[PDB]
Amino acid sequence: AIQTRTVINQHGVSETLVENFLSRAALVSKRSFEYKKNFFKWTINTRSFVQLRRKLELFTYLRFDAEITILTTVLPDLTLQAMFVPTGALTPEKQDSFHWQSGSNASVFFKISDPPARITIPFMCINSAYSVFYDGFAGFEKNGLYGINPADTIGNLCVRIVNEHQPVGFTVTVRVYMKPKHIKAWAPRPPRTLPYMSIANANY
Amino acid sequence: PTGALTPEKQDSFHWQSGSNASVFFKISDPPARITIPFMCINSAYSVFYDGFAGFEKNGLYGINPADTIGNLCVRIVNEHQPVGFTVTVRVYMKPKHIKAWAPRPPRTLPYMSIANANY
Amino acid sequence: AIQTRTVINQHGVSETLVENFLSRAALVSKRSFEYKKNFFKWTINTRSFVQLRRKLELFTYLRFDAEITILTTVLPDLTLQAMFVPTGALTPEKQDSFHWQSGSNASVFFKISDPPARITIPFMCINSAYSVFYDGFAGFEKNGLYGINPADTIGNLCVRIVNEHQPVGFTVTVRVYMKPKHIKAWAPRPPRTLPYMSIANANY
Amino acid sequence: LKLGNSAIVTQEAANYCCAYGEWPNYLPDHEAVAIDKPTQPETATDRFYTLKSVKWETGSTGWWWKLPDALNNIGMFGQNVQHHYLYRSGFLIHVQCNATKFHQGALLVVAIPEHQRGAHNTNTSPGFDDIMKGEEGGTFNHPYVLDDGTSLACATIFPHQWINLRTNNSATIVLPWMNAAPMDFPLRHNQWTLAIIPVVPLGTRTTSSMVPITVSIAPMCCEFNGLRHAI
Amino acid sequence: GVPTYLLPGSGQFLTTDDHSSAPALPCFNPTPEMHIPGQVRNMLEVVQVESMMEINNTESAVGMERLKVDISALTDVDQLLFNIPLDIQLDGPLRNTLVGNISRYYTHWSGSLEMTFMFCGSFMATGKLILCYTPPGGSCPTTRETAMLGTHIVWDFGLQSSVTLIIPWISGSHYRMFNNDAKSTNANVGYVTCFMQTNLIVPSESSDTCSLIGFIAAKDDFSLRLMRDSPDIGQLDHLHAAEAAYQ
Amino acid sequence: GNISRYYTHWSGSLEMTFMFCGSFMATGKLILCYTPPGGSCPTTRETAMLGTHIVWDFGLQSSVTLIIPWISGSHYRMFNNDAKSTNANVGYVTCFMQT
Amino acid sequence: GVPTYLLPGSGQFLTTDDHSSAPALPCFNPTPEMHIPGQVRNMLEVVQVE
Amino acid sequence: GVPTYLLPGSGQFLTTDDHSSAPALPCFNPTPEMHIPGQVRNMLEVVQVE
Repeated sequence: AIQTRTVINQHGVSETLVENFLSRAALVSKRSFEYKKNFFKWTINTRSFVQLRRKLELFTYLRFDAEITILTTVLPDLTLQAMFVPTGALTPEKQDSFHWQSGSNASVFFKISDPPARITIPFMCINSAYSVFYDGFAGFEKNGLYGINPADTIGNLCVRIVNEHQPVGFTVTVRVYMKPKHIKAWAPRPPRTLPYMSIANANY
Repeated sequence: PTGALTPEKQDSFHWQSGSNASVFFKISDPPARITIPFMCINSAYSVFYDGFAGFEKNGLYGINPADTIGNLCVRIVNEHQPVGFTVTVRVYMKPKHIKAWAPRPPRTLPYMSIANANY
Repeated sequence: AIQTRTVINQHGVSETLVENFLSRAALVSKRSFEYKKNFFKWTINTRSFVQLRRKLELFTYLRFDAEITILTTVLPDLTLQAMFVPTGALTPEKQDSFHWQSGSNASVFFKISDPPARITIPFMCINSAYSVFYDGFAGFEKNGLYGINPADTIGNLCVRIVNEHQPVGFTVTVRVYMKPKHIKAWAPRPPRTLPYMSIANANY
Repeated sequence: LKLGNSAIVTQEAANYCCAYGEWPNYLPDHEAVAIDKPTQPETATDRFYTLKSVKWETGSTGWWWKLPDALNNIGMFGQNVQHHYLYRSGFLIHVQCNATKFHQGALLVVAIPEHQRGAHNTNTSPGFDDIMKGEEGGTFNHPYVLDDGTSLACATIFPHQWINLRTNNSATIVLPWMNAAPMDFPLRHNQWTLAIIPVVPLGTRTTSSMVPITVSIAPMCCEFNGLRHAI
Repeated sequence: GVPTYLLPGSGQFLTTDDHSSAPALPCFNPTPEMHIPGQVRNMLEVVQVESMMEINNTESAVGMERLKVDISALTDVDQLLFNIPLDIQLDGPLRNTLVGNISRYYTHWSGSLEMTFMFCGSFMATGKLILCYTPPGGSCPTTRETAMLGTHIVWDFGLQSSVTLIIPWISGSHYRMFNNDAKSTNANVGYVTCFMQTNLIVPSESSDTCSLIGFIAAKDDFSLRLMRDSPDIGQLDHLHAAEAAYQ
Repeated sequence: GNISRYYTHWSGSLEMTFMFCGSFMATGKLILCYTPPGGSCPTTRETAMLGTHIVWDFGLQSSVTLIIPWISGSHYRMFNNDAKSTNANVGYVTCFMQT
Repeated sequence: GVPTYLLPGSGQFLTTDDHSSAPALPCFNPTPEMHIPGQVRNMLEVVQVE
Repeated sequence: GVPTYLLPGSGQFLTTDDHSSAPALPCFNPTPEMHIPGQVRNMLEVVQVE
């Protein structure tokens, strides 16, 4: 209930640049699973949290890179794998599937006593920029999901316990972080104020 | 910092907010270290404030609204485990790039509170 | 069932070079064993996985290096050894054999809390290039194994638990990775489409 | 505007306000895709395809169109949508109404790129017939929120002009090629979304003043894929 | 070998750090750029573009009735029309503007503004109005006479339907100063009022009702600092298809 | 068709070639008609001539060269499940009996 | 890669050390200085006053 | 001694990385090359053949 003021002298302009307007590396997914479906698969869609969804939808087209950092909390020497799978190749469905043994996709291997892993993914959209809002139809026949671009796909990561079935049981918690770099945006758009109702489209 | 809200429960959605700074570190590691720049909205911190924060008469005499910095929150990241434990936390603060003004004589009579000067 | 297109502008030629066509470091062997035959011996043959066998047999002669990385998942302070044994010297057959004490062959020593070990092996073929397909006979008398070159050998690694017999028992899982470098190939050959039936020869 | 076959005459010149800064520019220095010898007809498209006249009553709430959609049916550009699948074109929009000096009201011509629509109070995506209207165009059900949850109060970030019935009765907006890919498909993608929104409704002594509003569209510099080849 | 040792702060993970990384797919060439029109490089290239506010501030104004106010030739003698508190973070005539949605992300703001009005009456209609500014010290004016003693302008209808007003300076912060989770409201700054100089003159043909629309646009001295999150949406609502990727 | 299986995105121009192996006394004319990726395949001889068509006989040359202008392609994993989105139909290379 | 090894005294934490650190809020510009009168630079400028 | 600290992503093992290594048999000279005819350097020198 106290109303005060302060005179403010400023000269900074480069604080509001778009490159460090989006370099904050917020969290994008938090899910735990067990092992005694014994893994974790997650599409790399971006509109999962409303703190990041509204902040991203100010623009029309943009172009950046991933900088994915997986943080793991959960024991004798747990080794984990995060096999990236892009489009064109198939996704694993069981823990000992032969898609794990495939070399044609990228993979990491890391412990728990180590600091958590870090990779980055370049711009893999087949257009020149990501399409945030898609004003058309993916397909020719009438029932097409209005607002899904086939160029909007990125891939999906899969997290798996490497070790043998041990006589102890445990539960692994996985968090993902994503830091955009080298930002170039176009055509600014007004924000959405009415609350979201789904993740597939804009309804209210 | 100021402007954003503080968490009140361990699984609050203020923890999931990205708009504030955060660190993540283990116990086998050496302990963490950050530094915070000068965030006072004046040109210098006001140690002794000879006025009132507010217009109506009951204002806490000697609290500058520019004197705020923020507050840190320390949280166990892990799941509820079938063991229980107790965590001890210590903080250290090292001032750098010092510029002072207008020296004042020290206080010899002992303090009685933390909010003001009484004896 | 959705049929879409995208115009594609490209200028990259150096993506399809042979040096980074084969630099992907796929997995080549996965075997676990126990300790309470108490070790692991493996010849360094290359045609063990069909993801790598068909990918390798496009050519006639090639020349590269190994870059062997052994990844170990399995405890008080386990120390492991990977004694390389080339041709000319004899292979160990028991855990406490005196071929382990021989210094004339290369060896490593490493823990489990460490990051996993890494070595590389130069070109040890006594010809100028490896012979993928051998159109002849190793030997003079009639029963020779048609398609085994005596220059095709490399060696074999042996993995052994260093520690004493402890009152606990355990099981060690060993994985191998191989990354070819400095690639020079010759005389390209059409791929095989009909499925393999054995590892010693080409049958269908 | 004596352009090609037609000429919309007797208009206030106003301003050829470019959208951001640009021109259709004929797309040079691209040889890594669409090497099919683009035909690029120019003098066979510039006609000023006019639309159906609409009626703006007191309780009216606006209209909207899609630019690659509404021209699929009419003219030489309507034929060239079929037996072709790649194109690139810039547009010209001429919006003009008419009234007496005794009416009063305000309109707002605005053009949005990649304007994804939505439905009210459901969880089902809109159907194929809820988008592909064609020439006649559709109607806003909730104009204050633009049927996507975005506020109309911030909608002046797009290129726009203010038709004010006290001052003027015309507007002209030039749109360049706004797309991620250089060339695109007509039957499943619409880049721009032309829409008009009444802000202040009309008023007179009688009722049912029509105020007929006419929109004319003309492609500036179009091109297509290849159709004729040696071998 | 070189001799090394570790600092306190090894092995940690900041959220605002900046270091190089390892590429997941090396020797992968992205598609090159293109001259896409309408490029932005600085967030201040949005609030400099004009946008409308909500003049009709009273209750029961649902929908697009907040964007306009009506004066009557029936009865409008000397009464007040509207007033604008210059508080961005508070609800009112400036809540859901263009600058009222970017500045929610930040904490401290300072700069000058520019308001614009556009009258949309008939061509035969006349009438004079008055716009009076208020310094941030005192209170809002009540009558027509007491409002003239501030910075006031006299604007009619027959010559120009447009007018330009310059706001000299604003400021603002949030001031978390207590011990508890409290919200210290910022101080009241300025008033932008409008009174009726003369009653409306219409001919016998047209309608006897006119309209007003107020615009707003920030200048090139408007600066921002200390980006935070915005409470504009809410925590969460019920999502229909909450999980797609996981399953 | 065996190298491009290893990759995902392809773009370029091609070249088809035919080689007729009849007797030295044998004659006869044929026709090769190209189809743009928009429409459908031709059915009769007359409707195929309206595209890019060539007329090739036997007695003069037993060889012929045809240039494909452009192809493209991808795989388009866009759903939520393990689905295979088929690429769109592009082109037809037909051959009818002139004589 | 370069070859490295550790000293005795790694991972410790002195109280009078001096090394660089990580900024918690990078790209945050503080308010600039001002000529505030009565600046002191050395503690011996107090005991010289009577 | 020089002052050092670690990044997130230490001790990991990528599958597409590129760093130097330790030779298992140093001071071992391989057999030299030879002008073997029919050398290929780019995979596009196959699909150009009919």
